[PDB]
Amino acid sequence: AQRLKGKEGRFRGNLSGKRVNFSARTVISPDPMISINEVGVPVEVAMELTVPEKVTEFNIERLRKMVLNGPDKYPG
Amino acid sequence: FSIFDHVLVPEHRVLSEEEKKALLEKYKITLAQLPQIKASDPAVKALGAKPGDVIEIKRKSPTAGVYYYYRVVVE
Amino acid sequence: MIVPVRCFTCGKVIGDKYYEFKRRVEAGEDPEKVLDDLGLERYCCRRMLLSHVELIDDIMHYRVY
Amino acid sequence: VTSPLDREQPHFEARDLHGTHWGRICPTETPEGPNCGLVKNLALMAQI
Amino acid sequence: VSLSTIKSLIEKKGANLPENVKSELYEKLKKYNEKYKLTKAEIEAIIDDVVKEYERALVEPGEPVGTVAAQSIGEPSTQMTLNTFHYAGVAEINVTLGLPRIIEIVDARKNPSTPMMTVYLDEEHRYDRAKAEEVARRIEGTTLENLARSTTLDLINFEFIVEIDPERLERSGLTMEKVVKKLESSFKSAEFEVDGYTLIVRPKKADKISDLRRFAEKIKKHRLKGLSGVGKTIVRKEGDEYVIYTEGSNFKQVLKVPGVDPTRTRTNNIHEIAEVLGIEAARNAIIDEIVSTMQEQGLEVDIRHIMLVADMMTLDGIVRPIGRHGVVGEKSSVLARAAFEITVQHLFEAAEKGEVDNLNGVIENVLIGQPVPVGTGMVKLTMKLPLRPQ
Amino acid sequence: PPYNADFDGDEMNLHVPQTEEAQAEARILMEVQNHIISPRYGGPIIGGIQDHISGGYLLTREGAYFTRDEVEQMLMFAGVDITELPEPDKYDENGNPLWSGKTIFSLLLPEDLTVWYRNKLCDEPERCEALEKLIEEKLMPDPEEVRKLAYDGFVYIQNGKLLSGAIDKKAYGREDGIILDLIVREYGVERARQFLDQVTKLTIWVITHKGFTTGIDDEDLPEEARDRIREIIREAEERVNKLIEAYKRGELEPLPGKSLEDTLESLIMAVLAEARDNAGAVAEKYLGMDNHTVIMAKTGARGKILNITQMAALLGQQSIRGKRLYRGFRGRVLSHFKPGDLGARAKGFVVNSYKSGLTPQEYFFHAMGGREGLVDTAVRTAQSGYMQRRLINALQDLKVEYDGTVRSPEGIIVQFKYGEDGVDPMKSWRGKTVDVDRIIVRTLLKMRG
Amino acid sequence: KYTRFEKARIIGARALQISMGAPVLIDVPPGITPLEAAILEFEKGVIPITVIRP
Amino acid sequence: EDPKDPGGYFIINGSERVIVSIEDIAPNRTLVEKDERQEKYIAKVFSYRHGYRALVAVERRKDGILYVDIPNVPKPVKFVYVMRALGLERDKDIVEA
Amino acid sequence: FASRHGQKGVIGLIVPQEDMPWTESGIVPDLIVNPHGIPSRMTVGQLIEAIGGKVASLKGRRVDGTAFIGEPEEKLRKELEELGFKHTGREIMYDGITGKRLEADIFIGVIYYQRLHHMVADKIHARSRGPVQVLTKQPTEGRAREGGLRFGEMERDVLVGHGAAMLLIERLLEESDKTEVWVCENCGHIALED
Amino acid sequence: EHTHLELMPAAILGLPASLVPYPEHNAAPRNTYGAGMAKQSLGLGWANFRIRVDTRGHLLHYPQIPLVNSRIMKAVGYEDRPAGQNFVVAVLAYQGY
RNA sequence: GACCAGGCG
Ligand SMILES: [Mg+2]
Ligand SMILES: [Zn+2]
Ligand SMILES: [Zn+2]
Repeated sequence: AQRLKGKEGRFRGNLSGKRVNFSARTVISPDPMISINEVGVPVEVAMELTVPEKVTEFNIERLRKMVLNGPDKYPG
Repeated sequence: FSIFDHVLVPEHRVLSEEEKKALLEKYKITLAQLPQIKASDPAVKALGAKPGDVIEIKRKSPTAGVYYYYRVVVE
Repeated sequence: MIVPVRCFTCGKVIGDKYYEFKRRVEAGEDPEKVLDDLGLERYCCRRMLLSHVELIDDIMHYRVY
Repeated sequence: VTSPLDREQPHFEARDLHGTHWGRICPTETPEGPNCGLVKNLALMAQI
Repeated sequence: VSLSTIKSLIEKKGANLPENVKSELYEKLKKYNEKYKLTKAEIEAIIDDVVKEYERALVEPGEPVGTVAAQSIGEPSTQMTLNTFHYAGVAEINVTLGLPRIIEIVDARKNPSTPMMTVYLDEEHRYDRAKAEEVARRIEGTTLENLARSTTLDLINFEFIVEIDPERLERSGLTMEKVVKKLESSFKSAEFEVDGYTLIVRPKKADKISDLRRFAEKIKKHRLKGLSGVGKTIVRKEGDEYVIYTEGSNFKQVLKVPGVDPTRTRTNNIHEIAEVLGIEAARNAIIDEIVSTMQEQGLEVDIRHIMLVADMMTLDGIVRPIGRHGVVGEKSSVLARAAFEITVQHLFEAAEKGEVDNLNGVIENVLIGQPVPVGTGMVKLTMKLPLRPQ
Repeated sequence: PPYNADFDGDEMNLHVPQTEEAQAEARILMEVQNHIISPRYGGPIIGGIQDHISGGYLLTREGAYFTRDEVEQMLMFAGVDITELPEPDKYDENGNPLWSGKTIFSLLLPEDLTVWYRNKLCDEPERCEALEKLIEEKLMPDPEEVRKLAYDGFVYIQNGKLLSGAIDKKAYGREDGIILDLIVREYGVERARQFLDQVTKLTIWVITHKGFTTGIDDEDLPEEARDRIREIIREAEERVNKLIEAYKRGELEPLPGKSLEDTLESLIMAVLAEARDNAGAVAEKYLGMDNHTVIMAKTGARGKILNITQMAALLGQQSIRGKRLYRGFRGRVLSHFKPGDLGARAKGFVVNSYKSGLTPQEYFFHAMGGREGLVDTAVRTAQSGYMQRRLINALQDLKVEYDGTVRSPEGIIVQFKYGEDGVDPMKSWRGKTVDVDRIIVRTLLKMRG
Repeated sequence: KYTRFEKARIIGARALQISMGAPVLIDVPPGITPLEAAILEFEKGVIPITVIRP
Repeated sequence: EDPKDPGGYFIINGSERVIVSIEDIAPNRTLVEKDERQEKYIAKVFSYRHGYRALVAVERRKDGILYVDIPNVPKPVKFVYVMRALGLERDKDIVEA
Repeated sequence: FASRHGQKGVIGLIVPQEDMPWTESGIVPDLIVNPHGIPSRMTVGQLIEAIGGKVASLKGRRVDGTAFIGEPEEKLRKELEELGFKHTGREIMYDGITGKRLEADIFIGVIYYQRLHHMVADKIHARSRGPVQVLTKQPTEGRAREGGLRFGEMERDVLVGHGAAMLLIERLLEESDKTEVWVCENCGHIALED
Repeated sequence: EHTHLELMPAAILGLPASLVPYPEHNAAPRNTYGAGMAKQSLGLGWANFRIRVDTRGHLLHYPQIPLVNSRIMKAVGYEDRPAGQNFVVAVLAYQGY
């Protein structure tokens, strides 16, 4: 009975909300030199989170260039 | 005095059968979809309507001058 | 811990004139006259000597090898 | 100095300052969250 | 250009507009034409622009409009302020305000903590002070302790003595002897201690040995000279018209008092309004109460968000709360109710009843993981296959 | 503002969508520039804040003038695409050309804009009436006539040229902005974003190099003001002992609401509040517009007049839950007062300013008054969140169908037309279904010119 | 005429289709991510998908 | 050790523990009050003996009869009944006491 | 960074020395604070402390500020006037880039400041894939064990209010536990695979 | 009429709340924030930090004595273990940052 | 993994 009720039960604790995979957290600082629809991202976080992409005929060159840089240079 | 004189009460009216059929067909609904009103309500008591009929309400509102709301009488 | 070598704001070297100031102010002299004699004009440098604590001498008793 | 009351409830009467606190409880040092008022610190002249 | 031309042009080019817009346009066009001369082309272009602006301002189908209204109501409440002056002036009636009032209204409290009424006056007695005062005397219920100057117990003799300020007893409509006259027909046989200023309360139980105050308080709490429930009355002037504020609510009996205007009298109790004037008055009362309470705190919320809540609360013809024993308890989906509160009771009840969940909601589909029907998950699209690069 | 964030230790989360459908949904539905208008009240939520208003006032005030290098540098810094400077407005000594602030600001507005209103800086209303009359009589006045009758209290833009007025919170501030509201509803989101970026950067440059600061001498009143404040406080305190003694000797008709004591308390509180307001009036009067704090407060950038009158005059009466301080010893709040005292200063009144310091009793009273804000902010949020939870769990499933009706999941019709006219509050004109007079005026101006 | 929900759904569907092998109906500068290609196709008005409305 | 260390804490399993002070109520005083849900004039005391805390209350109500509440006794036995349990049965003794 | 008068903040930008303004007496600021933060908080004690600190540094002796017995403000202002500066505490500065003096005198002094232990090097965190809970096969909790952030219920309500259903599907299911189950169509129970 | 004389009104404040110079010129919430925040600053905690074994620790390289201070801090020994430095602060609005 | 205590917005 206790597993199904409360703020840590199976309903309000896991089903309604759950922990996700691709996320980051840090402090914020002002920057008025960027447009309102942009955000600054540290290079440490940008090298950890990844965006899957499918190689096609219009982006094969850039993808092949990126793969050569490996996981330690920034574009990679 | 009739309750329709009060500023908080908009005038009611009972729909005929053909108007009821036309309204029911226009929105493609059955008679269980409309909002309900009790048969012992003072307004329907003044109207003297039996269960099963549909009442048309003319409401004066700030956004729109006149707007029509429909309810079904249930005991 | 120990007296800083250079004033933070302007970089002037003041690290070698703390002991003389302390001795002459403990000898009963006027601190303002002593600071003027030492050559510290801008108060950004006087702030360095006027508000320092020698905390090095009471932490050498603990040795870590 | 801590109070044995429960934190979640409002306790409007208990969290308020008192006239008798003068010289016995610091009037400004207190936590900021729900613990406000229920946790306090002794003054400097206080003697148990 | 004649006004009839403007009326005809409005009635044939913007026939799809709402009535309020259709009247405001005519009023403004007359006002602007009476000081600058206008040609017909400008009128046609203005009507076209108004029609286009109304057309582009409609609601996109599939919009999640309930969540937006709920958030737009909830979020401003976190910045609510409170004053609570508690002024002894009768002009300023002590009434609860702010977030507690919003909680009371939304939760549909059976009886508010500070019931009160606004009583208007008819064409007569409207612009006078003394007539308003005597009408308020008619409304206000008066007990023995109200007019009493002071009292004194006689436990040694097992009796009670009451002394009354004449300025209230003589102006209270009823007089000293009329109290005993009514008590001869009501309650039990009194002691008939009629001595004007001095009244002696010695009920039959208050014999020489015991049982004093068994009925003395009951005699002192006798209901006379006014309606029940009302315990206070206040006279005010708002502009050119006098109005009356009271404590407590007796709407049904209050509507019967002579000289009271019934077309504008109202109360702050929702259930009483629903029982007296029907559900359609309760909806408007809820809307007005919420709007006034939110406005008095300085915040600004659009009406269309309050209208949806008011309509949803009164869907079954009776006002019901928003919560565990209200609207949320009427949802057909078992999981939607179970995830909210008292999960085990709902689950066992559904297991007993053999209930069926159709997964037509939003929360249940989120729990399963299949797409929700709210927004983008509503549209459906088709493709013609034999396509080639042009 | 929409995030309600402040740079004092705050943290934020970042999420990255992975599938192309999610990326498309985020790109089309969740863009920042698509949420300039708030759905709660149909007004701008994203706009200028703090320095973005003070810099604008410094730029567009009366008498502001700039040299060539400053104008070129600010225009390049803002990002405006310009390749030729306009005609100079006035010549300094040695024939140095000078440009006014309004001319520089006009380069950001679209070419066909036209609007007029009154801002917060209106002090004398007898001078805006002439401008309104001139506009009313002739719908397109001669620019020279308008420039001759300019005033900071009346904003007026004609064909993209700022002819009168000064920037304020009503220009492009949150929940009050007018120019931004017009731009977002007549040119598109992209133009609004470009205008916002350019105006913010230009105002930041203006405030950075002209200099803006506040000091301790900003609350220095002359001697006569202090004397008047002292006399006001003296008479206010004197006319309370008479009420106290009157209550002490009967001779006082109680208000019908409660007993005599409550009426006495209400009268005392009313007298004290009126005293504080009267004392603040002279402090407002004797501080000119030249002071930077007054500039920063009267333009809505930060603070309000209450802070000024608390810093430069008496703090005033403190209270808890709407009533005077009564907790403490039997008959007295503190041990330093005689028992059974109802005087003004013996129950919470503070006759000192933050600048002049507080006596220990006033300090204790101030702390007692200040605890209430902390406890209220600690307590209110729980029930506020509970109510929001109930509301969001009750009204979640209501959609809008293709017929315009709102239907519950089972199929019951709740409303036969959303709202009562089918108008989205986010797309409404400040609640109104449509703003008729604005359309009429803009069409007449477009054709009659 | 499209409601923004329909526009987002169409763009997402086309972007998903392109990244799986479907040929592009317009020329695109190299290095462009498939979502940008779908956006360009949509604003050029050559998208073949249509929506059925009750 | 640092000479500035004031002391006054324990060392448990290599960790430093400190005991805070609890702000309890008076240990044997009698406190009176009044609630609005009734006309009860409740006076409650806490009694301490060998670490055992007992709560005892005596109050009146609308009946006018004094009642007593005792731990492990659910029913509020009347005042004269509990007085006569301790002796002094004669009616003069109660009033004299 | 935070003073002792209740003013707190974080470092926004680090500036080279030659870009900072300098007073005409030869002083370069060590810190810059926005004037918009003073009037709302009404911390006059910070200005008092700045004036007192500058006076103390000039005079070569510390200043007593013990509550209700400390040195009064007017005495400090008069002493500052005697020492050669201006009683208002203002000075004249030159712009560090253009090279010409600003139009307004600038308040400047010496203020005690403290560095809190909430450093950014202990708050940065990012996760792509990692260990999961045994019972529910969801990402772990905590920075110390490579956990993931929590997508609470009001975040789901916000996503619903925007109307992005596919975003909800991706965030709540695809990036969390997901599995395939064999279901018996005739009776409704979960089938078994050998 | 008086029966007692106060010793020192400045001593009614607690230990951390006494660090704020001129505490009677500020708003109460700001004084509360400062008093609470004074318990988190970095500085030379204890002289034997090298030998001492702790899970976490901090150390400031060049601590300094405040120029404006209360006389209580000298008596209570705060000057021998300070935390914080003196900055040259200019109140000026910079370019947005 | 669950509890306890203390902090941050
Ligand atoms: Mg913050
Ligand atoms: Zn230096
Ligand atoms: Zn099976």
